[PDB]
Amino acid sequence: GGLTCASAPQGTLRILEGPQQSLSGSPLQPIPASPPPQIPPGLRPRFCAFG
Amino acid sequence: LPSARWQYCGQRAVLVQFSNGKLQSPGNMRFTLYENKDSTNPRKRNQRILAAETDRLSYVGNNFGTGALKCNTLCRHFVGILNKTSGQMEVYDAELFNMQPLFSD
Repeated sequence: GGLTCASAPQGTLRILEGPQQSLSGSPLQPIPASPPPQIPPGLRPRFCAFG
Repeated sequence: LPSARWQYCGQRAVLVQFSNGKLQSPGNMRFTLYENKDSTNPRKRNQRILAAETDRLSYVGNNFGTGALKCNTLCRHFVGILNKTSGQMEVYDAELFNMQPLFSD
């Protein structure tokens, strides 16, 4: 029933789940910018002056 | 860049966490560990008490009561040995015990 002590621990190892690199290599995804407001096609003078 | 063959061989080697300091001078100090009777229900797999006989004080270490640490339940503890001529880091299951000196009631 001894349970005698031993020497000092001569190193530690830490094991953990590493993140994947292939999800880390993707280029960005910007939101596509909505265009600046354009002149709607088919505009003409609908008003002729009276008389 | 050294390597080591991971040879898992299986018993639970105890590890001690003294609430006083580091045990830096080992001497005549008797260590005995205690296990619950009823191995039927699954609580016996965690019920274990380690006792430390010194002439001055007696140190006791639990796994269940208030003050039993949470490092060996939210994380596993292993022990590497690394038989250097063979080069195999053979691994044992282990537990850490936070010992606290017993006084009175």
